[PDB]
Amino acid sequence: FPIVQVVGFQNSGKTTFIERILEKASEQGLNLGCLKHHDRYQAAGADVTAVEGAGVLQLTARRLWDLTRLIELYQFLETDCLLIEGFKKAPYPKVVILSEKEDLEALKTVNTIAIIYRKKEHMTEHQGLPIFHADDPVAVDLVLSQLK
Amino acid sequence: FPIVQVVGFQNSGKTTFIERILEKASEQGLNLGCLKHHDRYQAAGADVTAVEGAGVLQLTARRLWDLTRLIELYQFLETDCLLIEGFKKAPYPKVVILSEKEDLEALKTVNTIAIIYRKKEHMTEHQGLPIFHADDPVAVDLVLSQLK
Repeated sequence: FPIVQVVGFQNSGKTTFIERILEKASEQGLNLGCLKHHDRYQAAGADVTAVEGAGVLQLTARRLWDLTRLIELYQFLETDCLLIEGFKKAPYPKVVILSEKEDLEALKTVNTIAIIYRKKEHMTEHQGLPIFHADDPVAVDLVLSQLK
Repeated sequence: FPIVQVVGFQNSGKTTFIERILEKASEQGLNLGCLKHHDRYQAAGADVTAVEGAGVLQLTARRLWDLTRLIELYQFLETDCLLIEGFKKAPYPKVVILSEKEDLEALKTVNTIAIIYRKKEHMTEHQGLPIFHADDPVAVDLVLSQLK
């Protein structure tokens, strides 16, 4: 169940990056979920509430939640794969967006498969992975290839 | 996996009825779901998208959906039971809210366990089930007893 993550400080360009990937996955019939780490019936005390109509479900669910369980949820709704925007602490392969060379320090994490540096004044060769500009299409294509 | 439904025309008082039931289920530690029959990542083409944070998941999922499958979803998120507002065509026990005696005709369905008539000028003895006023607490308590 392939998983790629996108991690980065606020305002790095994560949503735009993710949008490009998702647009390109539709066109390829790739079946790909998306997960972002961040009222009456809900207010009267229900934990799990939803609306469904014309093939679209809108669900709010108070648990219990950690990443493993969110992934099982995605398996259960029968997606092929999963793009996650955040949970840097997770062990899944991940693309790191840097707004500045010194972002990489505080973004402490494993399984980093690429870096996107937003400024090209300071994209120092970093050992052991490839480096793109933010707008390079190869970087979106690198993500899809890992998603299959 | 106990299930009760609430069915009725628009403006019968269904939400209010449901609210009373849900409020009373919180106080009893009853673990009860709620289901009502009726954007960037979603727009770029993803079918299954979500946000999670501080133990609350907000999920939008384009399928495929019918009632059986929505129920399995509820089993999977580990609720004890389920209140549904609508799907009159389903076979689950159901409470019918009438705004007028002639509502019952067009509300064609099975497994009706109670009727709430909103007007008391015309609540004719109807064979084979009990009859309440809209504000009667026994009617909310009747639903909870079937939910367990």
